[PDB]
Amino acid sequence: RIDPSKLELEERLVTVNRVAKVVKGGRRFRFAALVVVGDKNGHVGFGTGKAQEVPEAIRKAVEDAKKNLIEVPMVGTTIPHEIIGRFGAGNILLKPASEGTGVIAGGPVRAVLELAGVADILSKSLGSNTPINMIRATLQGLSELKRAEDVAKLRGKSVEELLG
RNA sequence: GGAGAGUUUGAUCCUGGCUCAGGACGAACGCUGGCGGCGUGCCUAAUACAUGCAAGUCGAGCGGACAGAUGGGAGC
Repeated sequence: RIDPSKLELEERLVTVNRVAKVVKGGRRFRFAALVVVGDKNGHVGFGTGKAQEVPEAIRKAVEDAKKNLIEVPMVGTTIPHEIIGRFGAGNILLKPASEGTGVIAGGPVRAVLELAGVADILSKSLGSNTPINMIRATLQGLSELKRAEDVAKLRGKSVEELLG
């Protein structure tokens, strides 16, 4: 479901772009921030915010990021299975890793996976490197993940009839 | 066992090349320089080389030699 946002959230930002609109007078600027928000227990989200200022943009981005939250399975502090998330010419593979590796990821992917609470990720972006579409690609790859308990419940099966 | 970033625009998303962050040398150059261990050290002209050595040995295969004096005598 929609994750109700009443938690403690850490809310760090990826980028603020300076973003123009041409009028009869000339260029009129705004600041478009996108901020990733989530506790490190499995709830992530991100949001965009636009204003004339930097801090109001970060305000609106943190609000819209708290609105849309997603869940991620944290099976053994990793992800359950390797997946490619592909939101619109941003394609990012995610492998589970062993317990020592640390989050191996680039900047906004690293922000999603650190604010997810997932600790051991092999990952790589195989597409364009805008932060917005890469964050959408990561959360596409984390929405399509599957729990072994839930897939065992899906196949009319038991967990040990899957895991061995 | 797998990290990306800058740059086409007034602003943006893609495509797209270019550029960077890494590890390596039989490396060289520049600045600098303490030792020890272990390794390596003409990549070029298979260009030309003074000098010194780098393949000799067996007298239990052989003939002749050179010394040598165990005793033997020789001239003062």
